[PDB]
Amino acid sequence: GEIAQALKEIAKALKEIAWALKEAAQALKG
Amino acid sequence: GEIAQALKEIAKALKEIAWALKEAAQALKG
Amino acid sequence: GEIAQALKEIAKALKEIAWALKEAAQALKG
Amino acid sequence: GEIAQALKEIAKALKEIAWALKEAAQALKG
Amino acid sequence: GEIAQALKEIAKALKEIAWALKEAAQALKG
Amino acid sequence: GEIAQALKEIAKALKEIAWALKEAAQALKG
Amino acid sequence: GEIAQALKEIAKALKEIAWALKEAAQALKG
Amino acid sequence: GEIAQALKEIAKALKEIAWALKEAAQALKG
Repeated sequence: GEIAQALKEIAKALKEIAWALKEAAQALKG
Repeated sequence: GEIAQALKEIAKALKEIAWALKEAAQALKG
Repeated sequence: GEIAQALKEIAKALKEIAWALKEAAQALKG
Repeated sequence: GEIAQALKEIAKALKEIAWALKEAAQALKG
Repeated sequence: GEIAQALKEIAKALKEIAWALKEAAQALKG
Repeated sequence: GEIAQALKEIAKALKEIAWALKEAAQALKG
Repeated sequence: GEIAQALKEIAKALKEIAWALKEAAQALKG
Repeated sequence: GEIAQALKEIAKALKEIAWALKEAAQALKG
């Protein structure tokens, strides 16, 4: 369904936030 | 539908947050 | 509809968070 | 309606988060 | 209604996040 | 009801995020 | 119910974000 | 159900955000 589809797109975007934070953590290690 | 499209707009906005955090990560790199 | 309208206002606010984070990233570059 | 009005209150709160992050960005500027 | 009530409690908690970020911004000014 | 109670649990978790950010603000103060 | 169950899992994940931020605050104290 | 499963995917994504913030906390530790 389209509402479940759209909530799965929200989950994917949250995972992109997680990956960006991981990239931030690597920059702080530097 | 209207509600699924609005949820998809929320996902896109979350992706824009991820891109902004990547810009932050890059700024820390130096 | 008013619920879709309100979810689109949530998306707009999330984009304002993204823009604030971009401004933060520019400050870290400094 | 009650639920749309509550979702609009959530959007306003997210905007307050954006303003707070702008204050953070300004504090980093110096 | 109880669902609108609970969404207004979510808005209040988001405002508490905003206030904490403002306190963070003041600490960075220091 | 079950759903309102779960939304209230989400609000409480967001408040715990606010408290953690206050701890971060205090750590920056020195 | 499964939707209330899933919203309680979202609350638990938000508490894990709070705990991670507390760990961050301890690192800034250092 | 589809919607509960999508909400559970959102919880998992939030947990990935928590793990990324823990990586950030560790990077600050030194």
